[PDB]
Order: sequence, then structure tokens, then C-alpha cells
Amino acid sequence: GANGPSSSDMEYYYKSLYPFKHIFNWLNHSPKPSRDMINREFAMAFRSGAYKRYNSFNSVQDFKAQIEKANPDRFEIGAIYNKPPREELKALEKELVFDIDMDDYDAFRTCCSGAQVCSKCWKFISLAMKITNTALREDFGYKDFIWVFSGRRGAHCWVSDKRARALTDVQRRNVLDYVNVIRDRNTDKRLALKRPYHPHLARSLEQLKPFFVSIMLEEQNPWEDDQHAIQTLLPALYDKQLIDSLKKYWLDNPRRSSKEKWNDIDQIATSLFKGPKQDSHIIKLRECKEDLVLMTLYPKLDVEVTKQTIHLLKAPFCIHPATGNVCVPIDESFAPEKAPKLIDLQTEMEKNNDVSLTALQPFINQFQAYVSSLLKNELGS
Ligand SMILES: [Zn+2]
Repeated sequence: GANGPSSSDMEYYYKSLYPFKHIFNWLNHSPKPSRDMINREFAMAFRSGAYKRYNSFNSVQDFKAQIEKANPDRFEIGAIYNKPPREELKALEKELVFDIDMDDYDAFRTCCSGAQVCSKCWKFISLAMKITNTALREDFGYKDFIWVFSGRRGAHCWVSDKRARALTDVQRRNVLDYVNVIRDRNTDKRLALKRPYHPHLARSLEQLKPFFVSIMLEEQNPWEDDQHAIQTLLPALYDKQLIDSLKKYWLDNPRRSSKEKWNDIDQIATSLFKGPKQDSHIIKLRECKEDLVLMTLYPKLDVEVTKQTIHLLKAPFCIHPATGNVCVPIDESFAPEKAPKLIDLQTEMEKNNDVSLTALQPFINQFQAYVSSLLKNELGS
């Protein structure tokens, strides 16, 4: 319904649906309880706005009993410390995390407005995960990571490789800076990315180019609106004369599609830049356009959470308090409409009273299989 889950709804969820055993095993890195759980901080966020840090749990039974008793709207996972938080604390390890959310893509989408989301603009997030995954796998050699829907229109990545868990804050900042190519999110300005591109950017550009026509020019088409083209297409260009000529042209000939404007840029540039210097201008326009492909489609991380081993991040399978969606793990097929809603799970448990019979169970199965694979890598040979 329009209202999010009630307190008694949350009580039912933690009692009968939340997968405490698998989340415990994922964070403990072993089948016997160890200090990777006993010394790990969890924070609880209450419906009142209260926020309690430095909880810690010692077994799946204790994690479940404390969460059920507190009944928080969500809880968050922090670092593994040298002493148990519930009892000066030095952080030793924590999964490396990233957060991507639909906000910074809003200027280029037309399918949805405000807090809306749909499978079309979700492609911005699917691409963000694709490019981030390529860097994590190919450049950092990480093998154990999973993305989790954050409940409305974003996702979180949890990387559990032992190397990633042991990174220091300096190292985490260096990983973040490696992936966070678009540093300045402002669209009223041209990126002027450093040339020649670093091989990661060249690689990312080749991955993203085939999606630009189909997503940006055609599906979203944000530049058919002449004021939007002035606001976010023109600023990406490098030459004041080109920009003015295009402005006059689009004034004289209104509502040309994004595809038509995209080609108009080349046509007008070809007429403006002439003579043996022109090859230089051709290159600069191409580079501006490549940079704009990255401005529209390259992952725009919400950077802060990645940078420090102590930072807390919402646990997978928490309930979003406004949408009532479960924050489920994401596979290739996911879009937000596929996330189960708690009220729907409650209605299901009425006819078939076991979690294993609900729409939550495939996501729990995906997560359990993931946890299995991580534990196997943990042992090594
Ligand atoms: Zn949409």
C-alpha cells in the first residue's frame, strides 16, 4: 500500500522471513562463529530516528534474538574490530563496498520523473554495475562480490575477497578514485577528461558506446526538448562558435530529435572548421562526444561509503521503509519491479505458511549459493 510497513509488519518479517543464518555465515567467513562476527559492529536505525551503534552478535541465534527484540527499521553492517563492539576500538577488516543510485542520472532520463523508476532507466544502473564489475574482476582480480538492491532505485556492491576486506583506508580511497572517473557530476560543464584516456576509460568507452544510441538518443531522447539540449547537450561541446551556431539552428528548427541534434553537431562543425587545421577540430569534437557518452552512462558512484573501513552500510534483505521492498541480491535479470514487497510476502505466507514457498525464497537461494562460493574461496586449497 501507500504506507510503508508497520512495526508489527517488521516484527513478522524478522521473526519468520529475514535470512539471519545466511547473512551471519556471509559475514563470519566460516561455519563456526568467530570474531569476524563477534567483533563486528552493527548499527540499528529505529523508526523514531534513534540510531544505535556498536552492537555485536555472537551466533545466528543471538543476531536473530537481538534484531527481533529491537525491531529496527533497518540495520547496518560495519567493520571487524580488535575487541567486541558491544563491550579504543581499532578496525581491522571490512568488505569493500560501493553504492550507486539513480539521482545523478536524472538529467538524462525522460521515462521517469521525481522518485520514479522503471526498467528503462534501470539500464543506467545495470550499466554502472557492468563497468564497475569489469574493473573489479579484470583490474583488481576480485572474484567474490555481489550487488544488492537498495530498496527504491539504487544498488550496493559488497566485495568479500580476503584482499578487499583487508584494505586500508588509503587503499580503499585509491580503489574509489580508480573507478570514479567522472569526478565532477555537474552537467552544465564539459568534462574535458584527460587525454590520452587511461586504459580503463578506453575500455569503458568501448563497452558503453553500443548503448548510447539505444538508451540515450532513442529510448530516453532527453535532447528533443530544446531547453534541455541547451542545458545538457551544448555544454559538453568545446567551441563557442559551434555552440552558438547550433543554438541558432535549433531555434530556427525546433524539436529536432536527440538523434537529429547529435548529427547536426557534426554537420555544423564540418561547415565551421575548414582548412589544414580542421583535423585538430575534428579530433576535439570526437573527444567531446566520447566524454559525453561517459557523462551520461559511466557509473556515478556515491563515493563516500567506499572510503573508510569503519563506514556502516545497510544490510542485504533489510526492508525499505517507504516502498516496502526487500533489499534483495541482484542477478542479470533484475529490475526493481522484481523485488518482493513485504506486504505481498505476508499475503503469500497466509496461503502457504513458510518462507520457502514465497517469492523471497529464490533470492535467499541466490544468496546462499553465493555464500557457499565465498566460503570455498576462503579455504583455498
Ligand atoms: Zn524510468
